[PDB]
Amino acid sequence: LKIAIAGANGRMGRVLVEAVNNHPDTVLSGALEHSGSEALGLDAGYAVGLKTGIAISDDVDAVLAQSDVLIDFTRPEPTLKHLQKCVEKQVNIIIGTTGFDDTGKAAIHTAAEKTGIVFAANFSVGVNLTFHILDTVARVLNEGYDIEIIEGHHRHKVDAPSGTALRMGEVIAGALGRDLKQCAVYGREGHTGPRDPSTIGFATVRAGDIVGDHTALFATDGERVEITHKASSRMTFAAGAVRAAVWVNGKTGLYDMQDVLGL
Amino acid sequence: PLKIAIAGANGRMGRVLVEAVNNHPDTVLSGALEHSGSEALGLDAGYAVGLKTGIAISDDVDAVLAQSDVLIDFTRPEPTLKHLQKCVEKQVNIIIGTTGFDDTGKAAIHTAAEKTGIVFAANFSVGVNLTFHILDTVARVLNEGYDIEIIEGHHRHKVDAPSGTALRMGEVIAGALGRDLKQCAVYGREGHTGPRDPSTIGFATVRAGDIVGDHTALFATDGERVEITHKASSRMTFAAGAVRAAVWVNGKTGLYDMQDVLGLN
Amino acid sequence: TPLKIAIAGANGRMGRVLVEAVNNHPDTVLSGALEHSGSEALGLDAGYAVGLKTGIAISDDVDAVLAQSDVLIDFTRPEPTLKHLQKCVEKQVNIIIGTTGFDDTGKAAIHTAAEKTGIVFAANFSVGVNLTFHILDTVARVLNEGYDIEIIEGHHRHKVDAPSGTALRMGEVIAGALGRDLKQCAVYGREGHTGPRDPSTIGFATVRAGDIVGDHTALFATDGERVEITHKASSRMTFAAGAVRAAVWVNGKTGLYDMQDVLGLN
Amino acid sequence: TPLKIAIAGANGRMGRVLVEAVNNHPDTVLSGALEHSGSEALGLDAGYAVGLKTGIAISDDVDAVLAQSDVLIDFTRPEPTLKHLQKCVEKQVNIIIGTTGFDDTGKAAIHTAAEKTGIVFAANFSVGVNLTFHILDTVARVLNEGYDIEIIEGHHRHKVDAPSGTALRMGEVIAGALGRDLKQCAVYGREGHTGPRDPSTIGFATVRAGDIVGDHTALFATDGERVEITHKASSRMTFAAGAVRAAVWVNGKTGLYDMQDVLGLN
Repeated sequence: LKIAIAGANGRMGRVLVEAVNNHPDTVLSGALEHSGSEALGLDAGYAVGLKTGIAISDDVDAVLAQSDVLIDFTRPEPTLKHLQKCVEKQVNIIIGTTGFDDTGKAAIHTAAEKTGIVFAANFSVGVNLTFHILDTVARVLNEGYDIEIIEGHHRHKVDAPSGTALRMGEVIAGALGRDLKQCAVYGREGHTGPRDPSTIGFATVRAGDIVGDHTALFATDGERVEITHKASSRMTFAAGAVRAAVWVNGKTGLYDMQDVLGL
Repeated sequence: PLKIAIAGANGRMGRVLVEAVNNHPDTVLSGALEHSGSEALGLDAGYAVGLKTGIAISDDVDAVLAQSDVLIDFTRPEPTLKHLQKCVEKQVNIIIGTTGFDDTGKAAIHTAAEKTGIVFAANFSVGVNLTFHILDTVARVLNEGYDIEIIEGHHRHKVDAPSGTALRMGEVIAGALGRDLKQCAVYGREGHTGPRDPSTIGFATVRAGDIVGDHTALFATDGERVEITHKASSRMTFAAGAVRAAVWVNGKTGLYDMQDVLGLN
Repeated sequence: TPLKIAIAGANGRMGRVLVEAVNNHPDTVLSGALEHSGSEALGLDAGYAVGLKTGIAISDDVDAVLAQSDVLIDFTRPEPTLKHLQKCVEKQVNIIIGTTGFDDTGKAAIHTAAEKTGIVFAANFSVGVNLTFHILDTVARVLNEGYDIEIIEGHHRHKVDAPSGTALRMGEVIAGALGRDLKQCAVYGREGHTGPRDPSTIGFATVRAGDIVGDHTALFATDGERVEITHKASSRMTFAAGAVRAAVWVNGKTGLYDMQDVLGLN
Repeated sequence: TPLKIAIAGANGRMGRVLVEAVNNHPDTVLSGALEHSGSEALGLDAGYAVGLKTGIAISDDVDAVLAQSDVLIDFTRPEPTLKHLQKCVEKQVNIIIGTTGFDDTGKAAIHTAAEKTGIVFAANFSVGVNLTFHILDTVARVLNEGYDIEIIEGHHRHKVDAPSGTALRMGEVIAGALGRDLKQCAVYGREGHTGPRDPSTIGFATVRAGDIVGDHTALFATDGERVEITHKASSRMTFAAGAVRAAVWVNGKTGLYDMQDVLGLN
């Protein structure tokens, strides 16, 4: 199966090149980038230490006609432009880009009538499984358990808490009939007093080169239940994106990552 | 508010059950049994736990069960089977946390369950029973290319390795992946082991200090790790589950277990 | 031959664990069990609620009990402790002070009493927490360039202050070793666009949940590795066992000491 | 001002991280990049894959790297390193030797070469692992009565030997401090009725899974608490950062040293 990778020289895109090689039902077809990046006219797998056999291109027109699926983990605005050409050639698209416009969301809904799209904020199999299970854990442990979300990332991370940590909070709040904006706590200083049963606490660590560590804690008199996900590199997201690409065998419509996983 | 009797009220596990009944909003302590010739007969049930329950520690099974909706029993098989017959007689429900019944004893509980409501379970922790359920889901989703390890920690006095819990976790994961536990389990690694076989379910056991019971199921692949963890802080884990089972079964007939109590059917 | 130990506040939560700690230690025996007069527990055996037959009755007679004792262990309040301290000086008995919240006048009275008796006065009696403070000094000095420092901490829901006295003291040891000021460089939570982390920052992440006795971790992180120094308390026995060890240690000594002296880390 | 550092085997996995380590240190500068005789990447920029512009073409000519360099870092095999050492001694240059598993003749060759030049020869280059070994000595001596010792270790699925060289070395430091023999008191697994654990046992729990670089924890446990000392490796940068630090440290020394000397732990 022929897969194209957008932003092929960027940090995420190089891992996607390795992910296509690792997966058997897949082989590498395209490699797009920005018009003007030094990337152009080099082997896609040269960064990772393979012989890709394909040149990094800046031809959205040419490349999409050969490839069956496109994967995009780039900046949001070029993605809508990439989406438009992908509709035309009857080609599937996996959208990894997050932090997206409200009018932009409607463009993907409309584009889903023409071809198959898997739209998700996080592409890890483990993180998506964690979201599902937190729903079950929250419902069973719904009286007398204190909920905390502990999270660790590298020193360069700008936003706290992560999109993942907040999404974990939304699943737990939604299952317990709470509002996250009303009952979240992001830090503790001084006499925080007795903890309110309704609170969902967020403890955030920013240090070193941590890829992304997330734990959801449920605590009561007698026990603690912890659901933890730990990312070792960006390969976690790439492996899930390639799996989502395999999953769309000509399918049409919009899918969450929960659909590929069967949840 | 539901009236609860505690068997073995002066024992370590009975004292935690007195606190568990107090802590729960829907329950109140109505009786506290101990054997005849206990040094604690006549004393308030909460004497060593800072509570004035207003209930004297008794050996009168007849009088105490007449004032009670549910009996919670973590004692021994012979006294439990004796309590079970008086529970059938009075129409009291019974939470059986006692272990080591034979096949005759188990049959007696099955027969008694036609007349009254029973929750009979090997483990009463809410979190451990929930963990068993989730591992089934986690194993099926992560069934290709994830290495499975069960890490476990207990106090120095623990005789069996791995724990009943750790082995039961292994059985749920093996059963979901179509593997056989006897043939693919590994309990240690020493020397030149070689590369790990994908099919192996490894067990790492820690025996140290005063650890009540720490269990983790690890799923690892290239790129990530998923850990499902349970940590027990004291005996309150089992008491709080038993009190929840008492609330659940009130006014029912039949035999149930923790899977029924937590709605995981 | 055995060391004779008296326990103040013997019916309180801390006093009950100290009765077990004195029993557990091979070369100590319980000699007395004090409580205030009009306690509900006067007359009863010291071990009544912990399953022991110690053979000593819970008393309110400070004079009579200290006459039969080598050491007193006191985790009560400052006014009763200062009253006990005066009787300890009079009867030539050592004292282990686990009590907090003294005045400067109370603190001066402990210094003066230490000319005449042996005293171990410490904020924390855990062996492992006191050891942790010491090694963080070494770890901070070696890992002084390019390591981000975070202090992660977890306690039960009823705990009032964040971060704990322990967590802040960990921060003070690390800041002191790196020539930083904790008031200037601490961060207690993160929300929104925090930006990139400043190299000087000492971050504090605090968890409040369930019945956690006290979990503390000091994290040192850089490109390539992570070093974690962690202490986990399972119960109050951590403090009791250290206090009993301080009692054994100070026997036959005079002067003022702390846990650093008991553990040989000075 | 900055120190001139040369890198051997710059296209190999370890050398790529070393190029990034040389940049990331503020007062070190890349001077050269040596490679084996007749490599497939001569002529290309040294930081060609590691993402920065070194301005240096990859060479396989010993001469350029030996000259106009203050220090050489070598993580190759026994054969090339002894040949590099001969040229390094001749040109008055320091060397950081990161190769492991020397021959007995090769170890003697390093000893006499250290009479003319500065050498840092060490089995592990991680700052955190070497610091862990030091601290375990202190922790074991303080926690020598009534604490159960366990060593928990986790590595990737491809790791052949259990436990790791690091895990066993941790065990040797703890055993040596407690006057125990590791061969006599180690336990590597538990199955069946293990019974109530012997106080003298040092247990080893080994995890083999996924892509774990190397996680090591030393646990000390008693009634009431737990002390954990943990080291976690994120990548090969762990070793590279220590090698560059060793290079800075040997900035005008002559002789044989190891990481204990670099970190001031004597």
